[PDB]
Amino acid sequence: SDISEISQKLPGEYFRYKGVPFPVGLYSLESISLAENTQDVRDDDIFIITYPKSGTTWMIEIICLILKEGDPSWIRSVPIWERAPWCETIVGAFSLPDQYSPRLMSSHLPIQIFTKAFFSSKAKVIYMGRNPRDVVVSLYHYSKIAGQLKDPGTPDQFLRDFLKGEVQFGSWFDHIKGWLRMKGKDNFLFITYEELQQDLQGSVERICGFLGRPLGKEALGSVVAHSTFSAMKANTMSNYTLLPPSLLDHRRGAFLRKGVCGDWKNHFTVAQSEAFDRAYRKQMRGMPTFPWDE
Ligand SMILES: Nc1ncnc2c1ncn2[C@@H]1O[C@H](COP(=O)(O)O)[C@@H](OP(=O)(O)O)[C@H]1O
Ligand SMILES: CC(=O)[C@H]1CC[C@H]2[C@@H]3CC=C4C[C@@H](O)CC[C@]4(C)[C@H]3CC[C@]12C
Ligand code: NA
Repeated sequence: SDISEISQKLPGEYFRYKGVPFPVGLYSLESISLAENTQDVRDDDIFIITYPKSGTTWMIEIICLILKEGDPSWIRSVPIWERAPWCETIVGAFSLPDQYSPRLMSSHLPIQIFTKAFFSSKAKVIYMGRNPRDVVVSLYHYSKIAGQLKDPGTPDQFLRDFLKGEVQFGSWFDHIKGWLRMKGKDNFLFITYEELQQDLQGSVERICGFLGRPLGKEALGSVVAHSTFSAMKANTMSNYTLLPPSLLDHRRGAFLRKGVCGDWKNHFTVAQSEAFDRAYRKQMRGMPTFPWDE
């Protein structure tokens, strides 16, 4: 009833924190500032960082499974947003009592705003990226049913806003370019939605190594089985169907929409695709090659 009241008051608008757009209602100057300036970063803390709609939910479920060594009990009985709380939200992981030994947290904050005390910590970060074209599409549909987000408008107008960073959490380009500046540190891992799609078991093993949490063939296969799109779409605790209708309109759509790579080709017209490549080419001039670069 506390979250139900809040959800019904969501305006579907934005406000700015240090030049970056944040959805009104689920975030505030205070909540963001807290996550940015807190000193409570621990050596064994684990952070999942992503630009919205890059497959955060996927990574979160994978690690929740890894932590319990393949046992689905925790993901079956505890809602996902409670198993890996968000740093910047009004009710963040930093404004809640210690309820888990190794803390698992999530964030969409770009590097210049993410918890500053992190740079001198031993805490671990897994940054996940996805083809920005599929990100646009996923974000377009999600916005129509997401209470905190304003309506997208036309596919074409929404695409222009995306390219100019006129969306929640700012520019995708700046987001990923900034975070890749951590590449090289041993407490930072960069992985992509595309890699998990290509070889989920392989990706899971890499994440186990990175976290220092090896798994037997059994637990491994379990993490994989329960991390699959179909399995997660059917898990009431992970698929978001428990949220208030005003926060997420279950009646009109689902958080786990399609779960594939390439759905952008069914939404971008050729002209929009060409305009996107021009923007990408100019913004990603010196960047390394990514799986989504064809
Ligand atoms: N286990 C899984 N396998 C594949 N895609 C998954 C997934 N869990 C979530 N996703 C996809 O990740 C996107 C949500 O991203 P995020 O969690 O960062 O908000 C959605 O993309 P689509 O809208 O393309 O289906 C969703 O379906
Ligand atoms: C504070 C609170 O009640 C929690 C419970 C459900 C949580 C939401 C559940 C899922 C998401 C998706 C994520 O990409 C951004 C934040 C957001 C939108 C959470 C914000 C904080 C919420 C609203
Ligand atoms: Na909306």
